[PDB]
Amino acid sequence: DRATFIYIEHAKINRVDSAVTVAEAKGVVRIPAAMIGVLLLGPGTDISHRAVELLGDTGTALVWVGEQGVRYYASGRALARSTRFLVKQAELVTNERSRLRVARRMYQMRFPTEDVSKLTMQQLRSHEGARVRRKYRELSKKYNVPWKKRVYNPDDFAGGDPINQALSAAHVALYGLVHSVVAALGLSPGLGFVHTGHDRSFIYDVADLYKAEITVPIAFAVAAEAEEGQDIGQLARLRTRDAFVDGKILKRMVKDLQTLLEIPEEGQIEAEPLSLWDDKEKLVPYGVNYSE
Amino acid sequence: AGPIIAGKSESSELPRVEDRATFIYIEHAKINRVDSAVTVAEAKGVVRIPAAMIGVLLLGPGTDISHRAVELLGDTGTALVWVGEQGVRYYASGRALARSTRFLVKQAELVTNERSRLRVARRMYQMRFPTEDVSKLTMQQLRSHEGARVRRKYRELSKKYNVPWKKRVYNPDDFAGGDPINQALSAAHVALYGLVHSVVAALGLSPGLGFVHTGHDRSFIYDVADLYKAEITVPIAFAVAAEAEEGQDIGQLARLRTRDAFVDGKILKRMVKDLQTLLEIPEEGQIEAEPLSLWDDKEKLVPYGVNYSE
Amino acid sequence: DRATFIYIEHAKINRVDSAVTVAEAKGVVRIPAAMIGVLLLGPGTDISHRAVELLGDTGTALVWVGEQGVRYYASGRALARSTRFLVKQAELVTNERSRLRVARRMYQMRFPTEDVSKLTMQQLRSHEGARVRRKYRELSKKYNVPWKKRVYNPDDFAGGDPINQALSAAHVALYGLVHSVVAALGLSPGLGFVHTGHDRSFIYDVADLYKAEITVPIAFAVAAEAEEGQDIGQLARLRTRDAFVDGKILKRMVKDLQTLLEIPEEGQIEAEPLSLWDDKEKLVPYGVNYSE
Amino acid sequence: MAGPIIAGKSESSELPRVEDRATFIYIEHAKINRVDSAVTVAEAKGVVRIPAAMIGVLLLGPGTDISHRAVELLGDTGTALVWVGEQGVRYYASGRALARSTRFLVKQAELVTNERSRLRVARRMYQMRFINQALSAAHVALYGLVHSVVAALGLSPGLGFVHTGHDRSFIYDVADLYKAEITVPIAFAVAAEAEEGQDIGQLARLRTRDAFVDGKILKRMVKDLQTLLEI
Amino acid sequence: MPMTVITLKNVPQSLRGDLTRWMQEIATGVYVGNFNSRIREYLWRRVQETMGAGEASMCFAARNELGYDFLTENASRSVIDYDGLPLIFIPKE
Amino acid sequence: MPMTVITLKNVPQSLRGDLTRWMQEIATGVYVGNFNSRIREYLWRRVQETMGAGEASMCFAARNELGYDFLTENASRSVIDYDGLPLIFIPKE
Amino acid sequence: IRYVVIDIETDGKDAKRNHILEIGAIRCEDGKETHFTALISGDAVPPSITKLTGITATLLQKEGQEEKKVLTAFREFIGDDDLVGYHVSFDIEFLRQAFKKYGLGYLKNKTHDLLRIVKKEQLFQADYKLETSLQSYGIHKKVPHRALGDAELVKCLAKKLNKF
DNA sequence: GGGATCACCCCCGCTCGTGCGGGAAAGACAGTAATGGATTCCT
DNA sequence: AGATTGAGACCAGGTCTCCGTTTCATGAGTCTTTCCCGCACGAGCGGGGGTGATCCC
DNA sequence: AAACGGAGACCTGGTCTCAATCTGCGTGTTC
DNA sequence: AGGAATCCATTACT
Repeated sequence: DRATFIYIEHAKINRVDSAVTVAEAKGVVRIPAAMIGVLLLGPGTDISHRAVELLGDTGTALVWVGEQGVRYYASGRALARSTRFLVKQAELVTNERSRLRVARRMYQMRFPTEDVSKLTMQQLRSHEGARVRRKYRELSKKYNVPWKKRVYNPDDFAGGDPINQALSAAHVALYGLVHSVVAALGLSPGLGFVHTGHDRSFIYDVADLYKAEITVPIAFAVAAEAEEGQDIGQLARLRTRDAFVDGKILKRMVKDLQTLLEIPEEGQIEAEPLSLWDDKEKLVPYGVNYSE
Repeated sequence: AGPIIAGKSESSELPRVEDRATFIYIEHAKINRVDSAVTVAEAKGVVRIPAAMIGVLLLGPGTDISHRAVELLGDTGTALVWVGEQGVRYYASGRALARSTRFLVKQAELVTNERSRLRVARRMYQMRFPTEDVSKLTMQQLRSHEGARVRRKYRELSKKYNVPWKKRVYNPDDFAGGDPINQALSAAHVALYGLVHSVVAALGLSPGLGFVHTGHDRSFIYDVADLYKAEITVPIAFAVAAEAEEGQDIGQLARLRTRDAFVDGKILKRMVKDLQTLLEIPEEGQIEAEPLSLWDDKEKLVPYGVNYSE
Repeated sequence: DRATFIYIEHAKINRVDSAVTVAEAKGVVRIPAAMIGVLLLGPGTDISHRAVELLGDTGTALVWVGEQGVRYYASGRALARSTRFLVKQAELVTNERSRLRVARRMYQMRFPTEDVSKLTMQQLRSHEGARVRRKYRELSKKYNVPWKKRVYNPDDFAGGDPINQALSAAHVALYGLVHSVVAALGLSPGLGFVHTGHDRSFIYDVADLYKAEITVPIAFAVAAEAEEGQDIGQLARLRTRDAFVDGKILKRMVKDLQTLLEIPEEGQIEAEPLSLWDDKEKLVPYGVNYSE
Repeated sequence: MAGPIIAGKSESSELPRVEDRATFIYIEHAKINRVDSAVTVAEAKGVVRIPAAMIGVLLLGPGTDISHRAVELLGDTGTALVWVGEQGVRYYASGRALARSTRFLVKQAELVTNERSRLRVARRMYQMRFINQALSAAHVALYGLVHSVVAALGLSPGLGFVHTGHDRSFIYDVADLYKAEITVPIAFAVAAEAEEGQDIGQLARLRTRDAFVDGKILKRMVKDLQTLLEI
Repeated sequence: MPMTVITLKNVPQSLRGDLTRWMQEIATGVYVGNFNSRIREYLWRRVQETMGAGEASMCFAARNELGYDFLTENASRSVIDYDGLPLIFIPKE
Repeated sequence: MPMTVITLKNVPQSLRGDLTRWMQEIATGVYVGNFNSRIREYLWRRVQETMGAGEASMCFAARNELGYDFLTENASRSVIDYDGLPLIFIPKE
Repeated sequence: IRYVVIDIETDGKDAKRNHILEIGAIRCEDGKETHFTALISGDAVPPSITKLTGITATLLQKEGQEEKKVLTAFREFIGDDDLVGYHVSFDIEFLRQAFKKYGLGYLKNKTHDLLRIVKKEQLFQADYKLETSLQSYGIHKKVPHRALGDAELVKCLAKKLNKF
């Protein structure tokens, strides 16, 4: 049960006879269509109709994403046309017995040192609010960046202190990757467990498990070395791209989702961040030809 | 409001789903976003499509679209549907245009309750045939009876128009057929699919959570597409096939006759209203100045952007 | 009793104190408006609101025409706000017996020799058609003009023998000045006597008093000398323009219409044109002064 | 193949109906000219290209000058010209016509010569019957539009019913039929709702313009004459 | 009243002023107007012949489900239907 | 549904291609479409904050006997109010 | 460089209230002769065109053919190069709108018109005529109003004009 | 009572119908012109 | 690789004065009658939206 | 005198090609 | 007797 989350950039993609061929900048790749389960289409990538017809038959998930999935724009069908995860998700969100169960499960994942499952969620936001405030302060101490209180404005991105702009900019980079995987695997973005009422309610909830681990420290780190005038909005995006280059965060969350949904171990389908050129020796056993 | 940047706009600027056109067809051409304009690179020249007045932008065989081109279409909520031979091959869509999600939450809570599922399944079939009483039977024979009515309707229409029917029922999942009746009906139906594909994304309805049909990621479309396929596209499709002559691109002729039915049928006003009836959404002028909120079983929904530690 | 029909061409008009100021390049004119009854304006002339005001309050007549009346363009209030002529013109058309008498006088004005009292409208229409057919025929060979037929094309007049446009141009030429005079005199062209049911019904019943005398002799004249590759219509128009400059024809319409409307000789108002550069000697006693 | 009639001028068919065109325009201190087959009103700051077709009557006030060819060009549209001055209107102008059927005129002739016919119209006249610069501006706007519609359909301004004996007698009979109805309440409102430093000429004509379009008085012009003439 | 608009360029100045009797001129060779459908062809028929050399096009209220329909003559911006839908075609040189 | 007309002189090319997603281009720098009162005004907010040093004007149906009201910002052809009737003012030399 | 000279004539002007009467065309390229013409049957002819050219129901039934097949053949042989003719833009507008009724497809050709280029060399008055332009370029032959005669007439006009 | 379910207008956009005021198109209205047959003259 | 910004060169076309040239583009010896075409008008109506009753909690 | 039309006059806003730089437009524990 | 000029009869055209 392996899912291939192949990412492609600067490429024109079509088919020759029965396999997807990729005409990128520095060569041509001929990966078989069977392997492609989930495709990550980066910026400046072109798609041919015949390839779509070939990939439409295999149930491949097509998602238009930013550079290394930094930002999500549009999505196609789910992976292998499956919908089991979406159905289980719907059942869990509808009943409070399961609504609490997952809510504690995420909240516990944000408190590895404390088990607060038995305490009512009213103070959980208070307990969580202290944790992020603690995380904000200690991160500020490490990088010596002044921090008083996170203030922002959706209508006023440029104004305010850079750190809030940098922190806000890095967060949006995080939503893109996690929103890509949920659409490819078949999660409904609207059905949010903790957040509710917005089409991204799940996205802010699922990314909440990675607020305190990746996006916040990177934003503090890049803002510390950044000076006045530099467009931290793109600077934060580029470094968050670097943290996504390895794809370890891709594997981490793809296992957490069905873990959050109480999917049995047999149903734990794993996504492997296969790359056309970062896994040269890994694709050639399957019988793929490369052109330069 | 915020600054306006070339290529992006909010939902307030965009007109509602009921004030938009049907669809475009493209054949043997390339799609690109040049000078922040969605464009079609055909054999002879180019054309700029006002995507805001586009429900869905169909894609025939031999068409190409770049990543940046999809982004422009995704901002305005236009679905992308690839319809080649053998019917549609793949689907694509962007963000939900509407910021509320109350339509989506009702769909999830209704589908779990079989009693709610059964009543909606009876409500959905009532619109198909109001002359019948179906408040008793269960799912297993809805497919038989809805299917029987569909098979019988196809047979009578075929005999009337005098077009022979092979008895193969339109199956979007791997459609088969090359005779002139085939692509006449197949191209007609996928036109209905495109408008339905966008509106479920436009109103924020999960495409894979359907009642009558389950087991694939586009189930909900199939359940609600059937609400008008036997009432709109099938009568039109067979009419085209009967009047079809040798050596003519019937796909074009069939595609045109759809829109005349679409406009006269008042489908957008009817179809959007029907989704309300199926979902039984109460009528109320919701401001929803606060779209997102935090779930609170004890106390309704608490807002966001507040540190609850102190 | 005395009416002055002044025609100014190629000049502007204002006042200084109480008299109009012609702004021709040749000099400066200060004709008082007390003696002015009707003021004809040719192409390429200007008239100010401040100059017009005295024209209205002194009961003059402002009439825009072509070159000395070849075509009519617009008119204004008639003489001295006097409707003593249209009112009598009104009661004649409504009464058939009056219409018989007026129509009969129209024919006897064209042909005093023939008896007309026993005739009716159809008789007058038929006899006139017989007469003009004779007049067309006899005069055609007098000018050595091969006249195949009189065919007038209201849409495409260009295609045809040179006489047709020439005759049409000659015909429409007279229609202009007669319309301007009758508008200045104060009779609407709607009330026809023989012709009816048209805007110019009264014109087509009045212009016939001079069609056989002015239009046809000049129409064939230009047609006789007409050469290949020329706008016969323009040449005919030029010749009709020269004929109109003499005011002897103009003195007829003012006299004939007054007789035609059964106006007593005591109430008849004779008129004559007053040229700016040709009637200086006689306008000097009237208070007209000239500056160069 | 082309099948084209001669162009460069306009047949009354190409002109919109007397109802479709607007009510009136007001012009001051301008030199009217005809450039590139277009009527233009020239002010010191700049020029404006009036759409003569979509306007009924084009008023002209003190200190304005009009070229000959402009009057010719306006006559093609048939829009009426009215020279408005201080203390009431001063002098009128008109084209030739816009309708070629003299039925209303012929009927107008019948109703004016017969004395008993005049009494019928005069009695029919009565049924729908029941600061100086401000009231004057309302009158001339009323006078101009009613003159244009009368001249558009070929009706004779000379032949009035009550106001008689002058060349514009009919206009003084049809215009005052609506004077006490629309203009008077509007004129009173201008005096009550007035302020120093505001352009009375601009403001008064602006409100009277709204009253005319709101009250559909232009709609009533054709119909009231048609029913009064039994046409 | 339904709205119609006519554009012009590279046409004799007489036409560029003639339409101003009917239609206002926002900018160089563009016009707007509210005429009855009967008046539309009469203006266009004049434009059909008074045009001379140049380029012109017209938009107007239409019963197509977009709301407008396109008329172009000898224009680099050819109008081509897309299943009963007006679109601008720009052929490449 | 009131008609909308858009013209553009010396405007950045990004807006020229971006606004095609709402209107069709009958002529270069000239755009037209059929929106309501709400949508059209928001499209003004787009052009007003991206034209910069440029020229743009619009017309839309209104409650005037001429049938439309003029809208203009930073354009050579200004608009002058003639007793409520919107007519094109063109400055001269 | 390939062009098609198309000449057609209707029973009027309105899109929905009038119908195509005769269709004939010739491709004017490389000087090879493939002269084609067609006719449409009908039962009602307006008086004006009747007096101008002469068309009767008997003629249409004895010679004219079905609308759909004639239009199909036209679309078949006009799918390669542009459509050119005198005052051809107005005719192509109506003809393409007619393809909408019968669903021929998407006509893709440049709407360029020969008459507009002819008007340029004078730009004197606001009205021009066929026999005015033909005599200006030494085309003495008048209008036969038929498909092939007008086709060769416009062929000679294109050879003489050559503004393209 | 409130929400939920089943029905109340109004009325206004929408559709359609006549229909009216306009086409255009013929068909009337008289004496001559022109053609041909009867009359008369001529071979 | 697909897309945007900019600098660069281009230039057809809008605009100008000057110069020449027109004063305009062309019917109605007869109206009457019966036609045709129209978009005009009202008014019929659907159709829900809003409003108003019962129906369900 | 006005106005058109042409032949000049030179105007510039748009189209196009060319590197160069970019992958993108950013609230959800902000009060 | 026959044609031909004339006249009348007549249709026909303006």
